[PDB]
Amino acid sequence: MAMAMRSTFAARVGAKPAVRGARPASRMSCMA
Repeated sequence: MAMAMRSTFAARVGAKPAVRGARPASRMSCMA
């Protein structure tokens, strides 16, 4: 659902979330 895009965006503001946050599984769910 749109939550996937919300989350991808809310990561890509910083990028970090999706590389450093999602180092191991320490994120949530997302489009990417």
